[PDB]
Amino acid sequence: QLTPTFYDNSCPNVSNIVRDTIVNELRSDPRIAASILSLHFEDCFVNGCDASILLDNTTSFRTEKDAFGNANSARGFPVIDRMKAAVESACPRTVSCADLLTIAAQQSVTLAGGPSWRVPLGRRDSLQAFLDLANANLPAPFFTLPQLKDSFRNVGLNRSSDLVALSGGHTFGKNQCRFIMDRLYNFSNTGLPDPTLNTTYLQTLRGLCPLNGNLSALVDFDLRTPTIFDNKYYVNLEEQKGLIQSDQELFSSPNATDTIPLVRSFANSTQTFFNAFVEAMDRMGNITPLTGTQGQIRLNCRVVNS
Ligand code: HEM
Ligand SMILES: C[As](C)(=O)[O-]
Ligand SMILES: [Ca+2]
Ligand SMILES: [Ca+2]
Repeated sequence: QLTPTFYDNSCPNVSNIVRDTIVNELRSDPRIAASILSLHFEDCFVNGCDASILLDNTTSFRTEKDAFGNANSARGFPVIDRMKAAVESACPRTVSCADLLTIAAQQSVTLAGGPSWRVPLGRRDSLQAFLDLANANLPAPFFTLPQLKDSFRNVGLNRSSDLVALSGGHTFGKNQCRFIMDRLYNFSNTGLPDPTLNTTYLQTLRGLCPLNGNLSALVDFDLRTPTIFDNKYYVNLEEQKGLIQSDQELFSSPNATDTIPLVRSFANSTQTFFNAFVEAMDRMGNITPLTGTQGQIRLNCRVVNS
């Protein structure tokens, strides 16, 4: 029952406040738009988009920020706090952190040159965080295509289009050397690099991520347009230049019969990709939301109301 007009009466300027906050942050951190999108994904894949990922530790439950997929990965929490503080100033106790993060993600995509649309709203905030669920539900860069599909299906995204379109979020942002060392020097204990990685690109990546080098070194997901949200991610895949294993599998996996055509279509048309991304983003944002009087309107994203 989520609706795009949910705040048109209670907080008509919420999207503008959010956009303004992101634009300002971009002045000093060009990577923030990508970071925010990642946070929304991490939120929705664990108990749905309920801002559970924003909660800090409490003696009763551990924060999802300590999840293998979020620890020393997720960022931008201070930026979310800032925009939440701004919205709270404009319209007190009105906009949930869950919705706030959803709008922020959409605005981030648009600000990076992606499609523009109004996301459905009306989500409310969880009363707890789910670390174990996060460790079990979040997909990993070393996942095979069947595992990626299972991961998505497990949270309610049954369509291959959901996986291929949303994976396009990697059209911008950074990844650590840590997650590709296997593809570069010892893939699946074969003692060789991943055969699905373009050999010329392999040399470049090896130069950025030498054996015994800094594993925390950041590398661009998209070698074509690192900070621009476009369909270049898919063009890379067609050339065997996906950065992480999970990226390239969409095009090269023996189980990719249903994903290859989508990859090609998105690489072939920017419009086709943008439509599917919007479609998939809203589906992901529709995963088990708390609505009505369920949950609360958290005043501080970091802790439950007291
Ligand atoms: C399909 C499975 C996916 C896997 C295996 C995966 C894996 C990863 C990994 C390993 C990182 C690097 C984290 C770090 O180095 O700290 C990352 C970052 C990121 N992911 Fe994904 N991801 C997936 C899906 C998604 C989805 C669905 C979205 C959004 C629609 C997304 C958006 C991002 C963005 C924007 C970044 C860059 C964040 C930044 O630069 O701060 N990812 N992802
Ligand atoms: C919860 As759904 C992606 O089937 O609308
Ligand atoms: Ca969540
Ligand atoms: Ca790009």
